Amino acid sequence: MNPFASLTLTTLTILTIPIMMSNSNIYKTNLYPNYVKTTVSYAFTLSLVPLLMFMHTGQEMIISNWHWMTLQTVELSLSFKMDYFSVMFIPVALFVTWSIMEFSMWYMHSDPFINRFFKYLLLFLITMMILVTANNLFQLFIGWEGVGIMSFLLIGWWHGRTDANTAALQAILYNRIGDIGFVLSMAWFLTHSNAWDLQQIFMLNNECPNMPLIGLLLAAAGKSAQFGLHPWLPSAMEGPTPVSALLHSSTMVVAGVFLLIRFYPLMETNKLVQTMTLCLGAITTLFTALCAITQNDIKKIVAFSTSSQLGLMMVTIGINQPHLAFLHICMHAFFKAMLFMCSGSIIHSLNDEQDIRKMGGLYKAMPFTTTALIIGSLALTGMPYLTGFYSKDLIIEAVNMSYTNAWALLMTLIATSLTAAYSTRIIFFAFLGKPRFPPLVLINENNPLLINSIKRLLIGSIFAGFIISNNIPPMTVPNTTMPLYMKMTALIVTIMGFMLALELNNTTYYLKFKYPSQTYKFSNMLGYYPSIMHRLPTYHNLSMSQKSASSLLDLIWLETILPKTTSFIQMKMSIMVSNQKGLIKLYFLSFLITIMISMTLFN
Amino acid sequence: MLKIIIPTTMLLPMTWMSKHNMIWINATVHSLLISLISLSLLNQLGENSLNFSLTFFSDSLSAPLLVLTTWLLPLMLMASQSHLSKETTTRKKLYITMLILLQLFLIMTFTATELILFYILFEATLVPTLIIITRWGNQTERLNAGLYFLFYTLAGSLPLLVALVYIQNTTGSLNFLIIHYWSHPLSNSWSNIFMWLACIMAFMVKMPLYGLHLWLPKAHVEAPIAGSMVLAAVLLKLGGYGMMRITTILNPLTNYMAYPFLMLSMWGMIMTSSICLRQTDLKSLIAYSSVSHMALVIVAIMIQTPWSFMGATALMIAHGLTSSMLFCLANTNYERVHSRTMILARGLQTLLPLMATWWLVASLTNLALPPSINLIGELFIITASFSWSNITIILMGMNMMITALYSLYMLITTQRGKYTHHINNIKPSFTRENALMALHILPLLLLTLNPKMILGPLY
Amino acid sequence: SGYTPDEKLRLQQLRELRRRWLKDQELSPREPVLPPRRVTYRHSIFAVTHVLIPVWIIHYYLKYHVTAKPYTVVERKPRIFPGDTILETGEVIPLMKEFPDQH
Amino acid sequence: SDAPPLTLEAIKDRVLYVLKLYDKIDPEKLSVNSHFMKDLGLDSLDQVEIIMAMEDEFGFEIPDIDAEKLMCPQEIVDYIADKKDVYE
Amino acid sequence: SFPKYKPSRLATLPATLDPAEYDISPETRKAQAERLAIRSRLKREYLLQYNDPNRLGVIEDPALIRWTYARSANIYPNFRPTPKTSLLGALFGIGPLFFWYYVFKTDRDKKEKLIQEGKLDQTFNISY
Amino acid sequence: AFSAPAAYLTHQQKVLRLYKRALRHLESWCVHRDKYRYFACLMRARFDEHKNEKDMVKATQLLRQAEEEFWYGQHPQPYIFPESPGGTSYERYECYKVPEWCLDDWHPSEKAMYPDYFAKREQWKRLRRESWEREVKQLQEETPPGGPRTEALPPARKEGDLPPLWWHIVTRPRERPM
Ligand SMILES: CCCCCCCCCCCCCCCCCC(=O)OC[C@H](COP(=O)([O-])OCC(O)COP(=O)([O-])OC[C@@H](COC(=O)CCCCCCCCCCCCCCCCC)OC(=O)CCCCCCCCCCCCCCCCC)OC(=O)CCCCCCCCCCCCCCCCC
Ligand SMILES: CCCCCCCCCCCCCCCCC[C@@H](O)O[C@H](CO[C@H](O)CCCCCCCCCCCCCCC)COP(=O)(O)OCC[N+](C)(C)C
Ligand SMILES: CCCCCCCC/C=C\CCCCCCCC(=O)O[C@H](COC(=O)CCCCCCC/C=C/CCCCCCCC)COP(=O)(O)OCCN
Ligand SMILES: CCCCCCCCCCCC(=O)SCCNC(=O)CCNC(=O)[C@H](O)C(C)(C)COP(=O)(O)O
Repeated sequence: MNPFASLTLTTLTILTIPIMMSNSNIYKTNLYPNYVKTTVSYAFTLSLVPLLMFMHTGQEMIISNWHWMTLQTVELSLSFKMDYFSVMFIPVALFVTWSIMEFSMWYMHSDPFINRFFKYLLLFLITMMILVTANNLFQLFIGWEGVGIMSFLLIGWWHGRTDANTAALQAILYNRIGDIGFVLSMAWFLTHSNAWDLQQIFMLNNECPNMPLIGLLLAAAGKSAQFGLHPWLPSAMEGPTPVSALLHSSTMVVAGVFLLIRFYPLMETNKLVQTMTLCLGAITTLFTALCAITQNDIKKIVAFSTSSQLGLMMVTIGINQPHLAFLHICMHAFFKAMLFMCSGSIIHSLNDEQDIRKMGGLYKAMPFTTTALIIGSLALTGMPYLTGFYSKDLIIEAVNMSYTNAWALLMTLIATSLTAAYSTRIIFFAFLGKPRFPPLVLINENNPLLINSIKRLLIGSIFAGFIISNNIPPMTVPNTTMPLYMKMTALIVTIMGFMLALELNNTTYYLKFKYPSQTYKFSNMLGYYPSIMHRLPTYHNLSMSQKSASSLLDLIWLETILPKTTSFIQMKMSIMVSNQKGLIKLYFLSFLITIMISMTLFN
Repeated sequence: MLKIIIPTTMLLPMTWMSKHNMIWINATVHSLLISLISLSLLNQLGENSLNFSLTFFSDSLSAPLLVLTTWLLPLMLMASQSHLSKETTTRKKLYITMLILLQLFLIMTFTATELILFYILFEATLVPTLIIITRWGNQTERLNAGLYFLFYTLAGSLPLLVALVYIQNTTGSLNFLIIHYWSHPLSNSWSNIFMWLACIMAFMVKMPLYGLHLWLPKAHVEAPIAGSMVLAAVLLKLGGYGMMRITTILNPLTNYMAYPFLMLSMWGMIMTSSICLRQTDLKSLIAYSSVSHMALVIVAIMIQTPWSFMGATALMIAHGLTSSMLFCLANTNYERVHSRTMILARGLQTLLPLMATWWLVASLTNLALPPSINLIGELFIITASFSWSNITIILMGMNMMITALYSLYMLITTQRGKYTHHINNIKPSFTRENALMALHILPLLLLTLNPKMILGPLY
Repeated sequence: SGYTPDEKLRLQQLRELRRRWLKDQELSPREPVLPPRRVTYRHSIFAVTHVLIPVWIIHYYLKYHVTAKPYTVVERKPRIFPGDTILETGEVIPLMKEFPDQH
Repeated sequence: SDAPPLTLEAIKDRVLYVLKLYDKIDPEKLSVNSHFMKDLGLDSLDQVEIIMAMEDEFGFEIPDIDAEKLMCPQEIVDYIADKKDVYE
Repeated sequence: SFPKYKPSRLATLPATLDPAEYDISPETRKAQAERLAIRSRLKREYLLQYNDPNRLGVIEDPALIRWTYARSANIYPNFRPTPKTSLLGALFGIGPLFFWYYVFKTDRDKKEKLIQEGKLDQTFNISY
Repeated sequence: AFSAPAAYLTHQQKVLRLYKRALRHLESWCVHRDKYRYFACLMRARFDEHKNEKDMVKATQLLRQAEEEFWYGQHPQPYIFPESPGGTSYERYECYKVPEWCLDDWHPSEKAMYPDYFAKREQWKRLRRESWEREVKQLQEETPPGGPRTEALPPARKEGDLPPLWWHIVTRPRERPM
């Protein structure tokens, strides 16, 4: 009876078995990575069944199995939510993780600590499953912090490198800035609604006030790398390529957008929070695309692409289309994970080279990665009838036909054009020109793990969009009618971006040199935000931490007031009392004076 | 309660009659047995209390503190086994005698049905700690530190005694049960204001409160490892226990008398968390982190709400365990480096991987990672303060961020990076140190399964 | 410009010593002396010890302990459409009101 | 990676290969022990250009303080071998 | 005629742009020679203490101990009450306290007034 | 790196460093090979028009203005080799470098494995043990009065001698130890 709950819990629990076995003998052999990969594939195959049951019937469930503690009138229990979002996002994440692990078995073969890398990946996967399936705010916070800790531990994978540690600390700092708003939201919800459970929160909040939603938006901006707190995501590429492909591309970074999606009953009741979300998403996507258009590191460009897609999804949330944002999450997972996988294959085949200035003719030298990246870039740019079209096209149609900010609409259009433009830049600078790498050619794709892992994501990015779009029940009203020019606006702007980017890139062939302009310097240096914001605030804080707090107050004035003043006064009194020459003349003169004073004073 | 006090007393003749090469084994085994016996007190009841006799009683606030105090001694013995190796048998027996006397005084203090007996034992705890700090301390500043650790405390508590006897001249009794049942409000008067100050400043100074915390970095830096353990883990919680016990008679004056202390604590948490960012010493960093956590607990106690009390109790227990483990790790590093400086020893995960894992777990626990009891207390106090005022969260949020920063900073400077080339006396970690780390860290993760055991009487 | 003779001599000696040390860093064929002592099928056993047993345990735990308490597992009620039949009652649900169908 | 363990012979062959493609040096006159401004009559700018050409050839860049005193192909080979820890 | 680079505290001036690394005088060369000489003396001492096979400990650095003592245990003996120090201490140790006290007192006064008058909508505010 | 630094850099060294930096940033600007070759030859020519400048007060004004020009167009995102101090894999394998003296702390059970390597290890240790005693005297006699001026060490001058302070240079762990 009730196979749905049993299977939904079983996939999560069997994701945990290798963690327990990590203390056994298998962890000390070379079969551990294959063991973890097989476990993940089996979990995905098992979790495919609840998705089918939901698709056939619409089955929904919440499981409150273990009661943690009762604080007077508030009961905290281990509650799991198995709604549409959870049972739909488990298989996608599991499939992506399986592909990334199969890729890692080949990419990280030379790492002495590869079993630890695989167990770290599995721990991150478990934390993300906890975050996604959480039904109360406490479990959601547990997952929220677990994914952050796993990202911190995986970014600084190479402890010798200082830059990796700096990037990990930066990510922790920005995630804690988001955690401030998350804790604000939890505190307000428990103070007012008297429950961290989502059901009671939805029942007791007919019109949600500004404060809890502002806190949720702050947390979502913190973890999704919105414009205010963006640089940590581009900085997080110091870690190994699989970490960026799994964590900081498709799974962990969409957690803030998923948090905003989970609270869609409360988001539709507030109109100012929607405007703030729309503006934040628009500025994020535009700024990240403008930064990406002029970068030279492939990983940095793909990271900025991920940030732009996250900003677009935040725009979608701001225009009151949560299900469409979730759909875009699902498609972006596939194609962006495959894009990072192709980039990692290029880097590995090219002797640990990431800069595109030393990447030349790879269209023929290594064709499978070339065609995979071409398919992924076409899916990214919303080419019709691909995995990205069925989400991004609807995003554009919804944002064009909505009573929203016009500036945000313009920013979204320019962001899509710039997305097409830097996809063109990647293809042109990595696969079209003459070779520019060192003469010792070591290009090789002939490994079954790499080929199979890439081909699964190819099949995904080709057909999964159609399958998902045609196999889910409708959850929003369609834009049935459309102006002919407005219908093609996304396609027109994307084609215009292709044309302009290609025309501007083809000018580098010319035998003409010119110094960069102000706009190029602004865009190449990431808008100067990483410089100023990492030098002006921190220094000042650090300076104060030693000037006022440490030296001036703690070590000087707090020491002077109570203890040192007392010591000085007592020393002076002791000196005055004990400074007697030993003359009885003075002693008995004082005796006469006190005898005289007592009779007058006390009589 | 005598079934636990008597074995603690009998620990002394057993230590003094033991062989010159078997004192540590006997002390550790019998201390662990006493801790196992004291685990029975954890079975509290929702009713009044476990009133054993006229002199001793146990509550669900006293029970976790008693269990922690009993559990601390074996850890202190294992920590002190190393640096007392070249010590004469008589002096080692004296050290163990001081530790046993301190445990006995703390155990008698945590039950303390009568308030004057509570104060007498509260101050009796001051003598063995002072002797330990001033006698078995490596540096020359220890004496000065000891002086501070004495006088501050006494300066806080000498008025309290007068206040205490004054109460017994008016109320007629100092039994906590009669005090609770016959509580009467304090009118808004200058005399009542000064009685409130006399009652509160005694426990504020030992917690410590920001501005009265100058003795704590000195005492923790200059004391031996066992002294640092007992000061950070248990001796700091005496102020919180005393405040939660004595605030039953200060209402409703506290409703307006807690403003200076709330402001001082809410700003001193930020000040000490920022001080931790720029510190050249590990022990000072740990001490200032302890100051920040105790300031948060002070805020919780001053709010005076059920969630505040629950969070305060949980945070005291979790902070005691975490600070003890951090001090143990710092001492393990110091015993090899002999310098006590963060930047001299670097890149230790290449040489000591399991110690690096212990450092990571301790830093995560200090960083208040869910679902640890650290974050349980943190969130309880934060929500209670939010109910008290919606603006406090801002300060609290800042503190949280800063906390994580310095924690990971302590993890990154000492463990990550390149090792120091000219240090070639880094021997592999002994089984004793690893066992100490495990015995510190496993109780935390086991208590997070059953939080109600440390949530206090208001659960 | 260039190396001085002392620099050349020191460099040559240091590189000779370095090459000798690096060659000494190699391993003999028997160098890792391991002391021995003892005290479809793969997928078949994997599917039993890693999938079937967790399914059994969770099914037991949910069916006989979790559902023993009220409101632990709550299912959203199934969607109801005109013309359906309820298994519990057996009564047929009335259809629509034959709206005018044209294109 | 699957990178082969380059040897001293390979390093010397690649150094000579890079030097012979430099048409300012006579291919039939250049030797492994040939000096730059003395045996070949080059200039300092040509020396730094050779240094950079080898830098691109081997995928690693030599510091200026060490580059400005690498004057023979043999000592360039030996410097690269010492940097890459080549056995034979 | 290119735009000129303006050095700042957090973005200093490059060595190649130093207007003092050109107007070279024999005194400057002598100073550089003495700096190299003392640096070489220290390096030779450290290398002699470092390659000794009979050493089985940490090489004590007087500079590190001196830095730690200066940062920690020398601040007070060189402290002198001055108008700058007094004003900075008073500000940084008093102003934030009264600022936060005023903010929280105003907020709580508004909250208590709203409790007394009665329109705050305290529904479901059970746990406090 | 391996060579000791001097008290100062001459005009020749500064000119060479500027030329190398300009070429590197030019190839960063000029991505393609033919364009880079053309512009590098052109910049070498424009750098060569003032080779034979005689007076030093005029040759120092040319390089001073060349350092003001390079800064203006220095490509704020230059190309860096992966193992360079700015590269993506600069200190990637720095945590795998374990010192040799750590092998002195191995358990005898672990030292039962690899016996020949350890035998060679005591051989090397003995060699160092006599060599250091020789090198102390050699370096003490060869040093000038008042202390060294440059941190360049002399080589070995006798037959059985080894260069002073050689243990920590030849016993580098590896480039990629693991
Ligand atoms: C309704 C009708 C619909 C139809 C509408 C009309 C159709 C389209 C019309 C066309 C419109 C513009 C098209 C031109 C595209 C630009 C291409 C170009 O010329 O770049 C080269 C040129 C510099 O080239 P370079 O430095 O010599 O090259 C370096 C090397 O070659 C090294 O180069 P590299 O190899 O490293 O890489 C080259 C890279 C690097 O190049 C760069 O330097 C990047 C800079 C270019 C990005 C700008 C594009 C979009 C700008 C959005 C700005 C939003 C507002 C920003 C707010 C600023 C606040 C001050 O360039 C690229 O890869 C391609 C650039 C982007 C082209 C692709 C997308 C653009 C087409 C679509 C745009 C709009 C149509 C959307 C349709 C919506 C429907 C209406 O860029 C510029 O000169 C900038 C031009 C535009 C900048 C706008 C911002 C100006 C703000 C200044 C201050 C103003 C006052 C504010 C006061 C505020 C007080 C509070
Ligand atoms: C240094 C590290 C921290 C240590 C502890 C610091 C905290 C100590 C502060 C103790 C609480 C505040 C002290 C006095 C509180 C009384 C209430 C007062 O603040 O409110 C006003 C009182 O105004 C003035 O405060 C009156 C007293 C003024 C003289 C006192 C000196 C103030 C500054 C002294 C600073 C010295 C600090 C160090 C001491 C060693 C309202 O006036 P009013 O409503 O009509 O009368 C209230 C009292 N009634 C109701 C009983 C009649
Ligand atoms: C680390 C340093 C901390 C030092 C201690 C700080 C707190 C000091 C508080 C005052 C101490 C003594 C208080 C008296 C104890 C309570 C007894 C009481 O309340 O009875 C009052 C007595 O009240 C008093 O006598 C109080 C007078 C205070 C004398 C000592 C002054 C000490 C310094 C005062 C200023 C310090 C206050 C702030 C200190 C901040 C912390 C340093 C009523 O007397 P009756 O005559 O019976 O009733 C009147 C109607 N018939
Ligand atoms: C993209 C960034 C562009 C940056 C552009 C920077 C400016 C480029 C133009 C530079 C202008 C000049 O030439 S500035 C001219 C500086 N002054 C001199 O060159 C005079 C004396 N020259 C020497 O002594 C040299 O060493 C020499 C003899 C050449 C070789 O010596 P060798 O025989 O020992 O190799």
